Amino acid sequence: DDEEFLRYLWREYLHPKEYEWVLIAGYIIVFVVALIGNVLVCVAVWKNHHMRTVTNYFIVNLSLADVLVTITCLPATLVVDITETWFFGQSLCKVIPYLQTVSVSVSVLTLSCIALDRWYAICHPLMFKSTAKRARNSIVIIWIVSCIIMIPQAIVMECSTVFPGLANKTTLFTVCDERWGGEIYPKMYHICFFLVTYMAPLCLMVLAYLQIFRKLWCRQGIDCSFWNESYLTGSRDERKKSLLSKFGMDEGVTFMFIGRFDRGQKGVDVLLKAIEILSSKKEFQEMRFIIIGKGDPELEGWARSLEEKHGNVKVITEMLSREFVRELYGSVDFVIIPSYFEPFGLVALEAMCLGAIPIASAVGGLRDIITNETGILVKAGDPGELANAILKALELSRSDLSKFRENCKKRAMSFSKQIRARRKTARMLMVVLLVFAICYLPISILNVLKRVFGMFAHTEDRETVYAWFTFSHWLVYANSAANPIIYNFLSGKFREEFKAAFSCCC
Ligand SMILES: CCN(Cc1cccnc1)C(=O)CN(c1ccc(OC)nc1)S(=O)(=O)c1ccccc1C
Repeated sequence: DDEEFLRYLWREYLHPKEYEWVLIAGYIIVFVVALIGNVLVCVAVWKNHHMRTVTNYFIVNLSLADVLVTITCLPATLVVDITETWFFGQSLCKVIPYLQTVSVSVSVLTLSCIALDRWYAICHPLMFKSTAKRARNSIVIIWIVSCIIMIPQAIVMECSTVFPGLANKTTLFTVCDERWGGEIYPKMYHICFFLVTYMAPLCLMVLAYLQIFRKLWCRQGIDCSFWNESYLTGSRDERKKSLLSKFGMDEGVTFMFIGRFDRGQKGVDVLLKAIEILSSKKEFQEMRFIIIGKGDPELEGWARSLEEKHGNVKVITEMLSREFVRELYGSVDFVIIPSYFEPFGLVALEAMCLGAIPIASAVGGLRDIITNETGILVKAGDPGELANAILKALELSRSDLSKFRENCKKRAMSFSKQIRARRKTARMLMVVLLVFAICYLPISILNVLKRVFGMFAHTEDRETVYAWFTFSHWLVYANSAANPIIYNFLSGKFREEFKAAFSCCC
């Protein structure tokens, strides 16, 4: 009667759309999934101390922004897309678009700081001393910048009431939309809006992740299935004696260098000078040197001269197969890596996997790999320091070295594990970036085409354009539901925490 009469009146007022059933269904699904998932992300990182990383701090910030828009903006957007009218008054006409755009800005700047942190950690040779307070300062900056830059958005939003009807106005409708005082202002503002919220951060993040991919996959990594001691037969003593026998050398503490002969990069000049220095001491007779490489013909001549002079020095300018090099690593006592510059100690990791104790310059990746219990670090470029470290290694070799070789093997495996873990994380972040870029493409392009280029002004098919806009709105909100699913599929820690959450209630 009376209650049915009022429902009837709004039905006569509001004209329904044929696709609103799937829109409502999709919004309800995205609402529940985004809410539950992002809440679980937050509680997973907050209640479990193993989740405390800078990346996960940024991920929590992203989930918070997403929860904000899911609770305060998604219902309003659904209602407006269904009814094409603003029922919530003037203040909410300001506030809700402000919250929405602020959350977009927070999201894109959070992804940007994620990309930047990974780039500094991976592509930059240095590392930040601060991790947690760095993330906190970044997050506060992100929110402050986001809230400030979207102030114009809130300023231009206005309620406007339109009175349809020929002569006497019996009905009206209020819309919430941007109010501009000219044709140039919306074009300029929405060009800037597209640049700041979508295009420029996307380009920067794509460049950063290209550099990160190139570093993590093409410039790093060691084939652990090949560089493995399981392929070696017999004990290390037997292999060393067989090696020295085949090389026409007496038994002794065996040092190996492998690399290009150059001046200022791989450091064979430092090694040859250190060998000349050691040649005057009696300990030199207890030592054997295997110098493998090619390059500078003057350094090749110097090395051959040392070989012709000393029976405990052998130089190999021939190209050796990887199986032979693996035999070398698994039988020599020490590998000498006197690089001036060494961004990735690949030789060091390959040698340590096979139990060879590295003696390396403290430069770059060698510093990252080698510790005081897994090798000997020397000042780069100093032949006297290198000779002293070689004498130190001889004195060490007078006793059992097996614990040092085991520490080298464990450290190399652990480093390879870190490399793989960083690869998995970078991959998850790249998927997140790709899904963000897809989810926000339609609305970004449609906003430019409407505001900057003025399309859809006099369109014959306005129903199609309105469907495209409602779809782009929903796709934006579905991004918030998609992120936790991504974390569950591409992160074993998030997956375990989600399983624990869903099991504590079942
Ligand atoms: C200028 C902002 N914009 C363009 C845009 C480009 C890229 C990312 N988000 C929005 C709009 O289309 C408008 N904005 C919007 C609309 C729907 C929606 O669904 C996710 N998200 C944002 S809005 O200004 O916040 C707005 C305006 C009027 C009523 C409600 C809302 C939320």
